[PDB]
Amino acid sequence: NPYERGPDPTEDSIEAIRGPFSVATERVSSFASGFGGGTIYYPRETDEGTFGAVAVAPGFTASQGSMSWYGERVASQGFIVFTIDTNTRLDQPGQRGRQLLAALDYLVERSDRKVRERLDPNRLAVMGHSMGGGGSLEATVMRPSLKASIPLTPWNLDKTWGQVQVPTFIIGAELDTIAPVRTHAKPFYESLPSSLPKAYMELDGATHFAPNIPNTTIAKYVISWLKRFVDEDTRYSQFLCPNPTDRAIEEYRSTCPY
Repeated sequence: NPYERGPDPTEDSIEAIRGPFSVATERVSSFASGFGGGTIYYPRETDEGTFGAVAVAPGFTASQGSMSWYGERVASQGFIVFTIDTNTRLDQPGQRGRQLLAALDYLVERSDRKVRERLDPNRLAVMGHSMGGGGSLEATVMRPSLKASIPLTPWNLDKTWGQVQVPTFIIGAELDTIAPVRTHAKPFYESLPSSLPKAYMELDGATHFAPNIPNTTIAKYVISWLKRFVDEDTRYSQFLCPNPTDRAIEEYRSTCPY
């Protein structure tokens, strides 16, 4: 597999705060007109080849909604990670879908050579929080060529996602009152085709902003999902299938084995 990067993984390596790659950053004032800016995190080491990328959207203007902590922690595992600033307000999940794709298109078409020369533009993913998570779903319908989608405590009034063709990992928060798993995350998950590689992980005792605080249970499976699908890296299948049983997990659902 020519997309494999980094040492063979372990339970410890996917839980690591700091992965095997060193990380540099590129600040972007505006990645698309009207859509605001963000921070690009990327692996510095180039001897293993280029990397896939994930755009990461918030769902609030409040600092509580920041997605910054995903940046170094995921990039250091071998990804270009574009965290989208909270400043620009978006009130619809579809807009978040468009914003996610605009951030990816910046990486592919407009980025500085330090980023462009490290990027495989064929291997892109989306991830987002709240309406940004609804946006992750939206983006996969807008662009079926995406390799992976991770809706975090997602919010969307549209409950049907049977046309999604992108491997999708939904993370829910048991006690969430803003995007309750009963009416958002779980219906979204169950509507995804049984033929799609998909998973649902619910965090025991967690509330809506759980994804905005460093969380090892979130990180280890976000990393594993991106590895398995952005890099086609079956070294990471072991962590995804059969269903994880981490103590922090209230429930896990999947279409394992993939």
